Amino acid sequence: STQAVCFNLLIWATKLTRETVEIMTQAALKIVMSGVMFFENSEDEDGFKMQVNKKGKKLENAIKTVKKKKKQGFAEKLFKEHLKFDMEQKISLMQLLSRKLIVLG
Amino acid sequence: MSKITSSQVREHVKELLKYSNETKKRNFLETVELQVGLKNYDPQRDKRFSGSLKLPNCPRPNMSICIFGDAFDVDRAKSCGVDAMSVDDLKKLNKNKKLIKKLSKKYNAFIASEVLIKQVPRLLGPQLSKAGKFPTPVSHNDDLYGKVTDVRSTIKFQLKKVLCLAVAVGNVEMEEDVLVNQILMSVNFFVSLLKKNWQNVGSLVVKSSMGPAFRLY
RNA sequence: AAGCUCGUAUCAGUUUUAUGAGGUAAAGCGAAUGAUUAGAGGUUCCGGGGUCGAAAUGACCUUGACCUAUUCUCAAACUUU
RNA sequence: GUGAUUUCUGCCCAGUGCUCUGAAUGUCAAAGUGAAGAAAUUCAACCAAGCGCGGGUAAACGGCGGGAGUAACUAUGACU
RNA sequence: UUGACAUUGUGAAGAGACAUAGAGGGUGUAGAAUAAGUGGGAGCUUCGGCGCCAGUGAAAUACCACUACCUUUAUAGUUUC
RNA sequence: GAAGACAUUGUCAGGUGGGGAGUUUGGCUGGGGCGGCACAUCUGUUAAACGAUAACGCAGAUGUCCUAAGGGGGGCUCAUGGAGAACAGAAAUCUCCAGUAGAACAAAAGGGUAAAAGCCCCCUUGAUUUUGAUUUUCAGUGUGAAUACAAACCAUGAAAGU
Repeated sequence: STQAVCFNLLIWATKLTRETVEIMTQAALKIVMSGVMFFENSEDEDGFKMQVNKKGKKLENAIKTVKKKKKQGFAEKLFKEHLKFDMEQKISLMQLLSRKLIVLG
Repeated sequence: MSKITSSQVREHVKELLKYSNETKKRNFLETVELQVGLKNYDPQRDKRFSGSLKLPNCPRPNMSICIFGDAFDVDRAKSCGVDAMSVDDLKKLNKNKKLIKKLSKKYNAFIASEVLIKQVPRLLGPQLSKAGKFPTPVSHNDDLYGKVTDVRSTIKFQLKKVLCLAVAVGNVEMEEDVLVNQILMSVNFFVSLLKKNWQNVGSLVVKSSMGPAFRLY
C-alpha cells in the first residue's frame, strides 16, 4: 500500500522507510550520510565533518586511510571519547592521538 | 590574427561574444564544421547521489550523419519497423561478436537484458551501457526514436569543475541557433540538489575548436 | 478694520410633481471563515507494535483512521450583492 | 573582605571576570612589497596586538534534595 | 599596550617560503606500461611517424586548459628573524 | 660599578577603561513596578518534540484564476425528486414526465436573463498599434479602471449586426 506501491515503482523515501530486504536491495542497487549512519552497506556509503559522521575494523580501515591521508577533528574526537563502548572509544582515541598537550591533559 | 579579436580578462553578454552565434565565422578559416565548447563553472562534490540524469531537448539538429542500433523482441520489433536503421533480432546478437562493428550507439530495453549482458563485454567501450544514467531500459521507443534522430544532447556524468557538453556547430542560421542554447542551461539549472555548494552559475566559457575562448558571467 | 466692480439686482425654517444614490430586513455553505454534532456492531501473511512454534503464507487478541446501516443541516450582526 | 579564643566549605570549574613563560596564520589597518595604468580612485596575499579555544581561581561574585551510565546525530531524563 | 619609516652607522652576516618562462617523478589490483576525479575523440606541420593497431577491459596512450607540486638552481634585490 | 647603535618624546586603523565631562527619561496593567519583543499567507521544513509560535528568508506554485472559461453564428435546454429496465442494489448507462431558477454565467459571494447574456462541438487572433473626448477621486490631477464616435488594419454570419 504505502510501502506497497513504494517498492511497487521501486532514495530519501528509503530514508523515511527505515526511518536488508528492499533495503540492501537498492543498497547494492549528506542525507545518505545520516542514513548509512543509523545503519554494512552503510559502511560502504561511508567509505565513499563526514568523518565525524562515520564516527568495523574496516572503520579502522577507512580510518588509517584518511589518517595517513590528511597526513577540529582532533578536538571532536577527544570530546566524544570524554563523553564495553566506553573502553573501545577510549582505546580508539588514545591510538589516534598516538598515531599531545591536551593529550596528557 | 585570431588572438587580438578575443577577450580573456573582459566579460561580455551573450549578444556580444560567441555563445552559439557567428562571431567566429571569419576566424575559423577551415571549412570543416567545428563543435561548440560551451564550458561552465559549477562547484560540486564527490557524491553519487548528486548528479543530473535527464535529457536536453535541442529542437534544431546539429547537421551530422549518424546511425543507431534498433533491436527489440516479443512484439516491439514490429512497431519499430518503419523507423529503424537495422533489424538485429535475438539471433543476430552474435553477428557483432566477430570483427564487424559498424554500430555506434545501440538502443535496447529492460526486457531484453538477459541476452544483452553477453554483448556488454564487447560494447563496454563508449559510454552507452544500460543502467540508470542515460534513458534506455524502457519498453517504449515509438515516441523516443523520433527524438534521437533530431540529434539529442547526450549528457554524461561529469565531476571536475569544468562543465561542458555539445550544443551544435554554428553555421546554419543566426536567429535559429539562438533558441537552441536556451535548453542547455534551463535543464541543467532545473536539476539543482540542496546538497550542492555555493551557486550553480559560475562563469560561462564558450569557444570553437581552434580559436581562443571568452568569458561570460 | 481698510477697497474695487453693478443692478430688476442675491430667493424661501410653511404646500404639489418622484427620476438617482445606499447595505439595516430575506437566503445559501452543494469550492471561503465558526460551536462542518453525538455512538454501536466487523475485517488482521504485509498500515504501524507484543506473547507462544529452531521453521514453512500454522493459528489466535488488544490499542488508532474507513465502508454499510442513523440523527442535525450549520447563530441576523465574516464578506459581497 | 573577614573582625577575641573554641567553632570557622561535604562535593563541583560548563556560564559572567582576572591571570596567561599553554595554544599563532581563521580574521588582521596604514607604511613597505606585488598587477593593470602617460594618471587618480579601487586594489589580492604577508605581519603585530585584540577577539576565538583551554587550564587555574568561587574565604572574589553563583550554584548548593549533588555528581554518572543508558537504540535521537544535538532536543525528553523514566528506571537502576 | 602593539607595529613600519625616520632619529641612527656599517654589510665579512648560520638556516627557509615568493613576485615571468623551459626538463626531471604522477608507479593501487589486472593489462610487460606513467589508464592521476572530470572534459575533449576528426586533429596540428600533410611526402612520411601516432589517427581506432592485436591480448584484457567500468576508464586506453600527440593535441590551447580549472592541478593537489616529494626534492634544487635562478638577473638588478628582499618588511620582520 | 648596569647596559647599548639598547631605552625614553611627537603626528600614525582598531581593541583594554564611566577616574571625569557632556548628552539621554511622550503616553502603554486607574502612577510606576522580570527578561525577551517570535501580530497577518494551505501542508512539511524554517521552529530546541503531546501548546503556542512571526519574519517582503530557502526549495515548486503563490501579491488567487486564464495561452480560449475571450468575441461571434448555429444547434441543444441544466441540478435535485418521482415513475422504469438485459447485464445492474438506495449511487453508474438509456428513456419519459412534472418544474418561473436554491443554478450556470473568470477569484471568495449575492439579484439578474430562457426560440439565454451561459455550457459543448465546429469556425479563430480586435486581449496588440496611431490620432480625440467623457465619468468616479482631482486643482477640468499621478496611477489604475469603466462607458461612448470617426479615420487604417481583421475574424464570424444567409441577410440585418457586435
